[PDB]
Amino acid sequence: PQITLWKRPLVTIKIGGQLKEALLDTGADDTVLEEMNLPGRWKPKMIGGIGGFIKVRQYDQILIEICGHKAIGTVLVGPTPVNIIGRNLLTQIGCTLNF
Amino acid sequence: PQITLWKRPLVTIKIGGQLKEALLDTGADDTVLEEMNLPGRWKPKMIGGIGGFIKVRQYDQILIEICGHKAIGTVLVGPTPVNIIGRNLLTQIGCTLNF
Amino acid sequence: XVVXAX
Ligand SMILES: O=C(O)CCc1c[nH]c2ccccc12
Repeated sequence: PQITLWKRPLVTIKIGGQLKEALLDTGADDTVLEEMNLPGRWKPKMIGGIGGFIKVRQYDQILIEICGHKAIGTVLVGPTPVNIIGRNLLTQIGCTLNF
Repeated sequence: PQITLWKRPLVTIKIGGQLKEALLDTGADDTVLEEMNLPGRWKPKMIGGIGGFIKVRQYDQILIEICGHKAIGTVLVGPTPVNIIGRNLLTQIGCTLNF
Repeated sequence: XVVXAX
């Protein structure tokens, strides 16, 4: 797709039989979700943003489908106000910024 | 141009006659820049993100050049760790996500 | 409004 930015670039994602939605986020190094369904044990990670720094839960090798495109990579679970797909996964689906 | 996302999408901008660099962020509703002086009257605004809220000064109808592309709109100024161009100005340069 | 992650 070619997605304009007049609204939030929210897309359908699927992880483990669960349909969610997340924001295609070029300003995020990482993919951060508020919750994942029963994802098991995780690694502690610190990330930062405009307001400060937060503790997140790192899960590696997650099978995720983004707007129909299959990707494998790291998903963080953390107190993000919106579910975000970061560059770690955006590159995997061949996503670019164009103007 | 076409910008891949293997690294942060930082680009050259020009604002208040000064060359700066800023992160093209599809996950930012608004444009937030580091401390600088801008013309006109500002209003107090708060913006959210990862790590909490920050206090910014809102300047309206500001001219910004993003990779030589002219855009007029709202620029927030405050204690951001990185200059961020949000959707409010990305739309003004016809920036799209493509995959 | 949010402005998303270092
Ligand atoms: O005094 C200043 O320099 C700006 C104060 C300021 C900006 N955004 C704000 C939001 C709420 C309260 C105060 C502010």
